[PDB]
Amino acid sequence: MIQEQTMLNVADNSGARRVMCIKVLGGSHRRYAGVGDIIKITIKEAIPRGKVKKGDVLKAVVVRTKKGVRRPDGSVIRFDGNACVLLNNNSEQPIGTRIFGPVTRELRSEKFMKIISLAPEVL
Amino acid sequence: MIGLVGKKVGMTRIFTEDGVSIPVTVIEVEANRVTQVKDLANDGYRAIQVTTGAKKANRVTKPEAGHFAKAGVEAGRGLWEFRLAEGEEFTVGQSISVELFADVKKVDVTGTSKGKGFAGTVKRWNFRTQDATHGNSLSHRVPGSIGQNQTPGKVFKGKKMAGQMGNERVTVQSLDVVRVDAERNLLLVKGAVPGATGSDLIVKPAVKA
Amino acid sequence: AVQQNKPTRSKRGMRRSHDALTAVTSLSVDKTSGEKHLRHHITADGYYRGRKVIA
Amino acid sequence: MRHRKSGRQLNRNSSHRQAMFRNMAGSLVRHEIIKTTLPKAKELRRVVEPLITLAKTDSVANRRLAFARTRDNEIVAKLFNELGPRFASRAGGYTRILKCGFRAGDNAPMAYIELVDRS
Amino acid sequence: SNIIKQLEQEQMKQDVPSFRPGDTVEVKVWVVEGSKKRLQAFEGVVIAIRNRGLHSAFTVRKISNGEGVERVFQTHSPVVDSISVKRRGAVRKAKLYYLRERTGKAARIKERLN
RNA sequence: AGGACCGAACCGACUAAUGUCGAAAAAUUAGCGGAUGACUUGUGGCUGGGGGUGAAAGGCCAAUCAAACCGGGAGAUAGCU
RNA sequence: GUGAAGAGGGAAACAACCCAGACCGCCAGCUAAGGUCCCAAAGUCAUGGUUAAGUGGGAAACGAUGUGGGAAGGUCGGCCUGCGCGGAAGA
RNA sequence: ACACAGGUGGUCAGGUAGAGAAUACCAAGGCGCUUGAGAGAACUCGGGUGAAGGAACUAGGCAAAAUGGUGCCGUAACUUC
RNA sequence: AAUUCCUUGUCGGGUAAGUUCCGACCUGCACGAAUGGCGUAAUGAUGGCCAGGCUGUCUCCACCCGAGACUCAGUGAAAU
RNA sequence: CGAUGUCGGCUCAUCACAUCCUGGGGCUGAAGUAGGUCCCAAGGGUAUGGCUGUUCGCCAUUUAAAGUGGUACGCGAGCUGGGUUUAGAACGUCGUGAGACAGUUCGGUCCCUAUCUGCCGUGGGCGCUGGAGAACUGAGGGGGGCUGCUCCUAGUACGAGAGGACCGGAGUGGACGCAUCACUGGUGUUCGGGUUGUCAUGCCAAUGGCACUGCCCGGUAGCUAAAUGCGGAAGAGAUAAGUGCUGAAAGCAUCUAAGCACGAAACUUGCCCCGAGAUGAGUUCUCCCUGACCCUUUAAGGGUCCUGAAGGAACGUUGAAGACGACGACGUUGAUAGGCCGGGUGUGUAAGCGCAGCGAUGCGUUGAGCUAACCGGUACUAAUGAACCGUGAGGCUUAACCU
Ligand SMILES: [Mg+2]
Ligand SMILES: [Mg+2]
Ligand SMILES: [Mg+2]
Ligand SMILES: [Mg+2]
Ligand SMILES: [Mg+2]
Repeated sequence: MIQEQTMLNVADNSGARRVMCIKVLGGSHRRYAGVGDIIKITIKEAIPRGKVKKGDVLKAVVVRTKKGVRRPDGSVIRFDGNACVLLNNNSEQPIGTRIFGPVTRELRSEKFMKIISLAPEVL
Repeated sequence: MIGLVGKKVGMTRIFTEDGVSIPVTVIEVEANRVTQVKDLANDGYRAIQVTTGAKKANRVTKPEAGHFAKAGVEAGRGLWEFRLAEGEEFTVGQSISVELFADVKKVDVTGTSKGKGFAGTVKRWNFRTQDATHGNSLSHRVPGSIGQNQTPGKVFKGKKMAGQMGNERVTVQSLDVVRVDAERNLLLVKGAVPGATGSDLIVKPAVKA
Repeated sequence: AVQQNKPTRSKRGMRRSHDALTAVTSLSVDKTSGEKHLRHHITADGYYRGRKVIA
Repeated sequence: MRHRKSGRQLNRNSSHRQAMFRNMAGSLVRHEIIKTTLPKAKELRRVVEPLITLAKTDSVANRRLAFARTRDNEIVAKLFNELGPRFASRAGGYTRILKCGFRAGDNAPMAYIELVDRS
Repeated sequence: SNIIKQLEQEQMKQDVPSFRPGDTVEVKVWVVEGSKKRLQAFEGVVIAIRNRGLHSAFTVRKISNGEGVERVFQTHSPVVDSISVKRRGAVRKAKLYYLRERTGKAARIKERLN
């Protein structure tokens, strides 16, 4: 559950440190974004020698959420913080080349298979 | 086809082998006894009337007793009527088990929803509440404007206002049938059906095929 | 928030028509004391269903 | 929506309601019969029958529970001495509601609530 | 209403160990993809337990590499395969929700003996 | 030592809600400023209406003030209703 | 000229439009404007034509003709005309 | 104007915790506020709690929420020091 | 600019986006030296803007606790 | 002008179509894809933010779009009071001045308990032609009729290349609506525990009162969403724009004047709900009522005694029904409520005793004690009567059917 004006953490090595979801994509009047949802973000904090600079407007995918996911058996997987992996603005591909912390299994798709292969733990 | 009358026992879930928790609704469907079969030659339309459950002689009245005696069955809770299609035939006194749902896949359930009493506009019609601060005075959950100036000069019919909510006949359509059983008189329907625990439900095959 | 014309004695009479009392008919008598009392209520002398229950 | 909720609040907050029921239970155990408003009686039933249920058994812990729930040494003494072994043969239901009439002050339905053994 | 009781009794599993809140547990669960079935382990600290017969569940919290993950499990669900208890916690509270903000070695739990 | 600081009594009244045929013809509640001083208060006295007084707003002068209240001229006058 | 200061009948309703100036009464007759299938009083009257659009019963530039009538030129092309058609969308 | 949630000068003022006449519970002392009984709808008033987000609401962080004590360490630009 | 109509002037900063704000330019409709000009530490229930924590302010409301509303007994207004 | 009291915003809408998207077509400087224009079509949908009081506007980011208008530039006896347009004050300009402004700035009281119409709900009286208990038919009325993306067809037709279809099928989303708590949660001042200060129960221990539930920690049932299921349809009839077949007037041609066939989220059905006050008051099943006297204007008359049934109503216990009514369950031939027993759930190892520790505390009894609204039993308590209402076969003509 990530809405507009929500501060997220970065789970990759693109350079960003804190991002803010400015727009949830996927439809009109859409209000929330679970895991595996493209969101439009802006970069609040960044490291100096990074691939992305502070104040850019890119896309990202939610990979960790305090709200969690719903497995079909009725079991949830909640995380301690809201994390995301940045994406390129038009090619939807991850900018970083590493992934930090665990991710979920909802990312096993043709777009995020690189991320879920790069992640250190898929639970 | 025809439907059946059941009692909502409650809700539970069923675990499948592939790890899916299917929320179901237990509907106790006892054998419905047919009391009167109406046809076009005497009623202008063809249908059957069924009854389910059991009452007591002290609790049944004399007209109901005479009706059940003419039918030739035992007194049940109430009387429900199902429209017949063309071709299907039924006899008075025939007991209808829950074998009718052995081949159906989706059913519609009908029952009186829970009674919410006198509900407000926010509860009933999902109106958006006004401001709780910023000077707002005594208008935190009021409906606001209900019309226009002197040109209409009235309130149109069907205006969404506060009033009685729930406690009415509600039909839920195209519910997947999970498990049918005759020895326990059960009907496990995926999802939620209207009513409280122990309410009378009318389960018919889904019309929206 | 106030009337523009005065209502009549007729409208007053109708509104007062729906506001009327009703006479209690369920007046039982005690099997032993023999005095009138409401159903499911003890008598003036403390009897109820033919049993002195209140001193 | 009061859906399957129990208990009457009787236009009182929780503290006043609990204290009034404590005083009324003490008074009922003391005098074995009182007269009160009919809903007050129907709630005093639920308050004071578990007290006699605790009085049927006998233990230091149960005496302390009854003293916590009544705050009256004389009442707990009577409850464990007279009313305790008296209802040893009853399976609950120790009280009797007898609707008297209507109070002259505010026209409220009054009722005598008494113990079933007071003979 | 014994019907739902009977259905729950016929669906419940009789292979559940007795674990208290605070114990360190490890849940072996089934992860499926197509036809390949793997057995993944999730070993953490039980912070909550809800007992509802068939609908019973338990919340286990494991501090992963960078974050702290919490996962609830339906006790009678076929997605789980086995429950093992490694350590036994000596807490005296039913819901160990303060472990979310403990976030350190002050989140350690003393052992208990028998 | 301080027209010093925080904060009760005391004095005042910055914000919001309630109240608006009010509990109150100016309040209540929650917060608020001063609180040894150009402070506050009790008793008595003086300044009287084109006058008083005013750390000055045309503010206050008995719930009334770009001229108090009462009585009189007076049945002012009204091409207005 | 009417209303103002004039009621009555007509134009559905409509001071100022049309007919007509109320002294009073009558369960009598004749008319004006306007009308005579029913609402709703009186012609489903008579004779000779037109319209096919509900035109009548909201309108123009222009367009095509759909038909009716008349006078002309070598069966056929032009002229004037009556009723029509489209243009014609609002809470 | 009321048997009015307002105003009204001075004296005495105890126990425990507390810096304290604040505050919380008590002593002496005095009260339960002159309409009540049930019901436990909308809505209003005064409060409590709240998943994920945290000003995206709004004219405006209005209102609420938040911080709040004692002792020790440490504490920037600027400055009339 | 508490002063600027044009004007949301132009440039830089802040924000994903800033008619407000901050620093400058002077093209000052229509600043200016005791009707004081320019700075200025401290102070302000003063005006404008930004950041952190915080939250039902909102996303989008949910439940609960008391007082009315509602019903029964008594008393019993008002503007119009 | 003996008052129609506001520019904007919020909540709430409603209509029109000069149509923003979705839908159907015509022409193309329409290879396809994508477009340009025009016609039909109002069923639905038709953003969140930064700036400003702004409507408007500029900018950031999505989808199918972020439509144009009317409704006192809709909406203040519904809310805010930012601007404008009171009284204070200041700047620039103007005038000697009081003061004023093609201006700017800071601050600045928004009343009304709903009589009538209207609307949302819910009742009482009567009617419906003997009375009563049920189940329905359906004249009529109301609600959703939103849609993205991906995949297969298919890298197919088309196309110099690059790109890339129509028709059809399947899967998965956003918004909206309906229902329910099985899951995840929230609340749960009626459940359990911790803890501060204080007062009391004589005291220790143990409890209780107050301090916002004193502050917290969890949390049953109900209620609820963020949670979970379902819906938007398919089909049929008649069509709009449009496409036609046959076809004369007019020996040809012509979609039309005769006749026939297709043709849209539009209309009527189909889906869901209300619904016989549908005074046009409908249909079906069943139950109950089968006495004697008088009189007068020969009345569809009243009265006398006896009967007053089927059923309803009142009263009591009550409910996942509820403002009150109403609705449902039960009333001893009973599980309706309370209690009790057993269980479940929650909190979490009660009190007492013993041991260790001279001394805070720990340890065993012990997953103990306590447990509301939940589940299953149990008449222990409370639901006392044919007591009240409601009756004695139900009007005239005709039409068939037996005298
Ligand atoms: Mg029965
Ligand atoms: Mg500047
Ligand atoms: Mg009254
Ligand atoms: Mg007037
Ligand atoms: Mg203003």
